[PDB]
Amino acid sequence: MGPHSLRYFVTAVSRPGLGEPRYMEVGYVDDTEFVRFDSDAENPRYEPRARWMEQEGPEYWERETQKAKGNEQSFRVDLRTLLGYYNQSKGGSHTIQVISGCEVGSDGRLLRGYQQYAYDGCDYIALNEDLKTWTAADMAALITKHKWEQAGEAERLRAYLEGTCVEWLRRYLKNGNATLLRTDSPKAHVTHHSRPEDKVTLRCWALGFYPADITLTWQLNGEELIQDMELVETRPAGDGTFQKWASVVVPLGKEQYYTCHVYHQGLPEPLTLRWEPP
Amino acid sequence: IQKTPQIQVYSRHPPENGKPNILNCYVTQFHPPHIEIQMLKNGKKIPKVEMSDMSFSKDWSFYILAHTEFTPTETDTYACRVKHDSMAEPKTVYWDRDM
Amino acid sequence: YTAKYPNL
Repeated sequence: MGPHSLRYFVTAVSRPGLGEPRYMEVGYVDDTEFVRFDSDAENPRYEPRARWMEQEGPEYWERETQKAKGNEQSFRVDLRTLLGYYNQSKGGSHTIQVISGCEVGSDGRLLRGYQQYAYDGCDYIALNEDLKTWTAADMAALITKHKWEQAGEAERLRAYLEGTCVEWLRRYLKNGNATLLRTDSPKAHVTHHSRPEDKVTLRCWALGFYPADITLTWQLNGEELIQDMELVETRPAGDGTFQKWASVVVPLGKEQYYTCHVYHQGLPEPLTLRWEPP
Repeated sequence: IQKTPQIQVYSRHPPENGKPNILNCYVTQFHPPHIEIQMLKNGKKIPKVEMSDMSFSKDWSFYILAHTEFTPTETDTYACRVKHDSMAEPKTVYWDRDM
Repeated sequence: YTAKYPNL
């Protein structure tokens, strides 16, 4: 069934004077956001981001909410801590992010567990693959290391990673499995555009595909044009699917010598297409 | 340190003049997370612009999708403007229907 | 579900 993973992305952003730190938690199952918490509201609560999470009843949401609110307040604390660690003004805006999660094989066994922190967009501390020892990125991160060593936390966390995490992951998997395996095949077409002189540009489009992962190639008589082929980063169409393109500059009148190749997991087989002049 | 926002401006569907569509401004690789995004039509700010929730990447950088409905014509120019601490001035990226 | 986070 392939591997799986349950991760949480957390952001704490201070904003002195201008209100309380804005705090946010996002949960992903197999890189699909499924729940989210945003502390910027009169009554903030955890909420389903996948419709299939609505099978969970009020108790589930209450328990998650309360945990998130406790984290938030706790993160508000940490932010102050870090000002001191780093001897910074009380004035500035700062950021703490966290990624932590567990990934399990198709047999439901822990394949890898992790937790990395970042301060102001820079690595701060992480949990080694051994789930027992930390790794501080800078002097300040050792205060926190030597502090989590002395309250023994690499164990308390490994518990969650091997225990709670994997269990719930499995439960979430059961529920949204149908919609998680989702695949959308790219539709491809080639467009033709002018260049100066005797060159033209051929652009191979892939649209409406999901997941994001894709590969497009250009071949001159079947031999990829690795060199100076231009592409855009894969981008959301906004409706749940993605878009990408690759282009190359070819000689005018030589367009039929090139073939575009599209590889996506949704395809019974990769697409092959060419500039079609009407 | 700060990361410089990267930007793409592009329609949801292949544009046909006269037909309703959605213009996206996809903004990535920025940090810190505070950012200001406007979409402009013919040099003048578009009022109703929706924005996805923010998220961040395995390298800590945030990303966000802004969008607005529109109906392309041959001559209307659209752009997306992003102000961000990492950049001395707001960066504008024009919509090119071939990209 | 979500974890409880240690203080820094």
